[PDB]
Amino acid sequence: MKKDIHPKYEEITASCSCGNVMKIRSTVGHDLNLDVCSKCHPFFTGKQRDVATGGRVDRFNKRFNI
Amino acid sequence: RSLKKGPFIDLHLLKKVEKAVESGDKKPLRTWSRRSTIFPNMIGLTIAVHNGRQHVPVFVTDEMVGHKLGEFAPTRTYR
Amino acid sequence: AKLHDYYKDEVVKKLMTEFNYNSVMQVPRVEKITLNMGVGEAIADKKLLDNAAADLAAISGQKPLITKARKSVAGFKIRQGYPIGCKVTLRGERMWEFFERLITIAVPRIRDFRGLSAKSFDGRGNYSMGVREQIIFPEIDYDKVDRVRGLDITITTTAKSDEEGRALLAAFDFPFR
Amino acid sequence: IAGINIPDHKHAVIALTSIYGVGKTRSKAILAAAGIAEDVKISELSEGQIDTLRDEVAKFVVEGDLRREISMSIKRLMDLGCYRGLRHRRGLPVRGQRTKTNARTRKGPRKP
RNA sequence: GGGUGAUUAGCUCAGCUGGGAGAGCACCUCCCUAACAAGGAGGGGGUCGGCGGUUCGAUCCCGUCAUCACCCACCA
RNA sequence: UUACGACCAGGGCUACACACGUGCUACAAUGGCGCAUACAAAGAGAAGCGACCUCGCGAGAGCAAGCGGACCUCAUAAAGUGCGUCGUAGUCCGGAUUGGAGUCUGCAACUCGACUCCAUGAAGUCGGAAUCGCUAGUAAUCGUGGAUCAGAAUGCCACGG
RNA sequence: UCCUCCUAAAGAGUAACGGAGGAGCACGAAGGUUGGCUAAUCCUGGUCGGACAUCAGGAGGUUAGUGCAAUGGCAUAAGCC
Ligand SMILES: [Mg+2]
Ligand SMILES: [Mg+2]
Ligand SMILES: [Mg+2]
Ligand SMILES: [Mg+2]
Ligand SMILES: [Mg+2]
Repeated sequence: MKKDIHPKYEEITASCSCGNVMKIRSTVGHDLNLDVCSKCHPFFTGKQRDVATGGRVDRFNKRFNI
Repeated sequence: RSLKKGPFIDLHLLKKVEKAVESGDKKPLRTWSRRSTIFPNMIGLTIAVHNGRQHVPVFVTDEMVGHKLGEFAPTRTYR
Repeated sequence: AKLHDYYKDEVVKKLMTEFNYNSVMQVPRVEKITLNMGVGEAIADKKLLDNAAADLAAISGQKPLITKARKSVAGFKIRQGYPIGCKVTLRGERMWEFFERLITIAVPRIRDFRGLSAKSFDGRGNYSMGVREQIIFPEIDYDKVDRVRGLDITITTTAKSDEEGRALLAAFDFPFR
Repeated sequence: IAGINIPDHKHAVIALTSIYGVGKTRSKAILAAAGIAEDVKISELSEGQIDTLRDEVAKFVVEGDLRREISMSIKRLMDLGCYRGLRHRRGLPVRGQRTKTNARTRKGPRKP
């Protein structure tokens, strides 16, 4: 490129708390250990939990213990 | 805020609702029972409730079941 | 690259049969990524634009070109030539590296993330996205930043339709809605 | 340091209270359920325990989810047409306090 | 018929070839007082006459029209 | 005097651009928060006070003695002290305002009750001109009780440190 | 006193107390060259960000720009780096 006007680029290997470790090229300087990556973030199971609202007569029905 | 057991409803307003679901949707029910809560079998009705001087009609919605009819009828008018 | 050959196998095999293309030159490919950040508030002081350029260069392995206002607008209290934003063009290897290190470890870090809009296509197959928060990239260490300056991504591809852009971009596992 | 936002420099019990949705007792329950000493600070915690703290906080509605939950509550009342909703729209106290002289918090700074 | 000047808060007026736009008294509240005045504390106001124009800015700069204030209408 | 009298349900007396009077809680380190522990006086109670015990994180709920009371209950007094921490930040100060979850009393807590738990954490960093009380167990501060009262005191009336 | 247009009657010129505007400078780059480049405006998507800021692609094709009036000119740009 422009011959040393750009930041450093090193093949680091970033790690995750739930596995998910890969060989990456980035300008960081230390392999940061982050939380769930794309392989574990709940956008495949959490879709069920995405519709978290529903049921008000349910609330009425549960209060009716009489 | 109400009781541990036995939610509250006036008898006359309970009877009018049972007569409603028996006879289906009908003309608005005029009641003064601002204290009686809402039951699920009142949803779809257009019951009118007192505000001290007039019966303001309220169309019961799925959400308004844990509340009381007077909660949807203001009493004092401001501006 | 890491994802270049991945694309060249899976996406090409998929889109050769999806649209009955007669040639491999017909299946759309992504050509560049444009990382934009219009600081706007650097009219107050240049330090903000320098800081934002630092963050952009940290995020993407390239120095950011400083973009100056094209025309004077009295509403925004700027005049022609005021340095007002930073922009990075990523192509080829750096393009794919940033694409992977985004769609892997930067979208998951979005606070309250439930999916990127799939209808947000300009009509020419190109896609755009806002982050509202730069810290979502790992390169920001929280110990040298000052603000939460947001960022904009524009994935410019050679597709000729929104359906084509969506088809190309879904094969990479794009966290749409 | 994590927990969505950054807890800084404080004892783990009281640093964790910076989480929107975690107060004195919830933070005590979290540290009890994580087996972390109350008196120790956030900089002496291992990365092998903060992950447990993330697990513990995950059993509670927090910043993103909570602020949405509160906003849903107020809006549902505002759209409901009930008295509580009406008070929310006009900015007047909902719990049933005076409006003759007090209620400067809900009304805001005084204006003639 | 010709020429000149002024227009800024409710009133009288200051205001930098740019910079929220200021002063007295009027107005608002509170003190003082039996109660008012006077006095003392806090506070708010604006079409900068109006569309216009070289301008990094138009209050003061930029042709104009609107109005009110003048001045001149001599030899004839 | 077939209503200015009488009855009923609902509403209002609780409104709210603002202004004033009297108060309570604070703007902290002579303090906040945890653990341990000391020292009162006065008073009230029979459709009432309600031990102990069990279940509730709690408000308390069930069972249930005793007491018309120098006997029983309300009733562990709190400031204090001892230890530890917090290290001057709108904070481990402030505890408003809102969102849920509830307990009680009451035929009934929406207008419009009190209280508990979880969450939130607003003004406020000692107050302009002016102005009030107090001369000794007084001012200041800390808690307790009673009347009214089914429930509802930051008010009132009392008590002691 | 000077510049631009019209009056001015298709060469030049052409008056009035005719109709409209400007100048009394600026620039050691805003001059010379050699390379390179091409606007205004609108539409669509995009974090604060909207009527309009920066970004991406589409229309459009000089309606832009020229140190300052007006006229003539300028893409091989005379415009921008
Ligand atoms: Mg009545
Ligand atoms: Mg506290
Ligand atoms: Mg609390
Ligand atoms: Mg003072
Ligand atoms: Mg050239």
